[PDB]
Amino acid sequence: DQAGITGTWYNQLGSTFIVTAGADGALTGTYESAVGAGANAESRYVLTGRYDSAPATDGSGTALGWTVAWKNNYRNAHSATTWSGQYVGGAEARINTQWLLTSGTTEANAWASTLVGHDTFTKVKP
Amino acid sequence: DQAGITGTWYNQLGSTFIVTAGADGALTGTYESAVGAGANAESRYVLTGRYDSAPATDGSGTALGWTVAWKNNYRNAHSATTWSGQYVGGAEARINTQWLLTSGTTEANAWASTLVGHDTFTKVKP
Amino acid sequence: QAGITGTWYNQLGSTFIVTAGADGALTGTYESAVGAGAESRYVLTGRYDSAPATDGSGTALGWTVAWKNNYRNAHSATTWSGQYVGGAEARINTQWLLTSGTTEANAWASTLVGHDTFTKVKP
Amino acid sequence: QAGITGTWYNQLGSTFIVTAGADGALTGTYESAVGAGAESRYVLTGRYDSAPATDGSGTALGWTVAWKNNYRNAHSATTWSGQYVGGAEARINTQWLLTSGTTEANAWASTLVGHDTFTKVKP
Repeated sequence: DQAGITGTWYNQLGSTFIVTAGADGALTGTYESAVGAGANAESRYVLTGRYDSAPATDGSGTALGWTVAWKNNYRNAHSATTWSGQYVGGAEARINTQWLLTSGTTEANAWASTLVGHDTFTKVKP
Repeated sequence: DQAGITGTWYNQLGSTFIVTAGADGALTGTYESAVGAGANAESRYVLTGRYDSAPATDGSGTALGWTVAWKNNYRNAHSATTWSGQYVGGAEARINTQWLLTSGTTEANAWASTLVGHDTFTKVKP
Repeated sequence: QAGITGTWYNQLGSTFIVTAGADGALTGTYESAVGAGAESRYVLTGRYDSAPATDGSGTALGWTVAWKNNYRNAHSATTWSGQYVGGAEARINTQWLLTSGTTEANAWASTLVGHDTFTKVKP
Repeated sequence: QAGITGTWYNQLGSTFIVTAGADGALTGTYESAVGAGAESRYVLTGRYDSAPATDGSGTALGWTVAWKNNYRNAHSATTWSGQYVGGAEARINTQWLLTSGTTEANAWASTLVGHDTFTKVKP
């Protein structure tokens, strides 16, 4: 699935996920959020993650995850999102994810530090 | 916080989180889970993530996240966990996280693909 | 309340039959299309915001099912938290937590998380 | 049921007053120590497994609060999903989803997630 995961993906918000899958299980690329703090290189951030480079052959998806820390040369949202999900190959390839967005907070506000949601990615430029 | 995040951390399950924080916001290291599939290099896995390299100075934590794909040279659990959280410095430094563990599944079992939980890390070998 | 009350189906074909009370109560039954196994129906109770914002905001709500009835017991409970969005096709968009009773040693793995979207359109 | 019924406090100093019914109902009131703002108390309803495993497993349960009372409205709802663990110090360990009513454009950011542990020990 190295070839299948590698490429340019869009989620239902119109965010752009540009990723390279390495033979070793590495995910490297850039994430551009259509939404969030400060809503173009201004909106583009480094991501890293991992994927299962030897998935099951029973038609199971390929487990994968990645992180973005919302700091770049222009902007710092003092937060980080992780996406945890699976790649499903085939004619209309998709990545289905759930995510956790954690903000840096004081101890007093730590209860409210984390948003949760779900993003589905496809290769169709929306 | 590069120096503060860098090191060997243990969570409440006795898992071992060995991480290097890079000046650029990179997290690199190894994760050894005390629990899970197959429960020592057998139990040790590659992680990568990101952290906010320029946090707020208002006593806020430092947002960070990382991914493990549960494949190594010995074992493949066809799953991936992401931890999303914040580093809190001081005399008893801690990383507070929530996590998403996604398994590769068939489309029919995808509803049950993802576990959620919370891990707190400190530098105290338990 | 008129909007929320009724028969809803999610993307799995599960059936959510709810009555919204005037003062914020949700009551009814949930039949899951998936998971462990009248005998497939479970009691639900919940709460909703009976006075939502009037700025086109959704209506916040949530409910619980414990997966025990007189025939089956999955020793687990699901809570759905989400919002009702009125319109052409009314929708309830939810995230959910499914916690199983576990030993302390297995409690790290006690809780599944997902997301369900409900519409009144029969599968 | 005897174990679950009573006054619980979480790590934030929030107060959870619950009655466990014989047939799986949770009813009561929740006062949050944190967040938007009798006037600080909110209705809760939920469900619990009234016939848990006897293998030292916890008891699965869940409940909802919609953050509306006669004095305040935060246009939001929290659901807690978790398990009751009996013993020397009984504990309810939970994860929670807090969904706010939003516009469709802000619905990506509608839902906070966290974890609360409750004991009967007064803060």
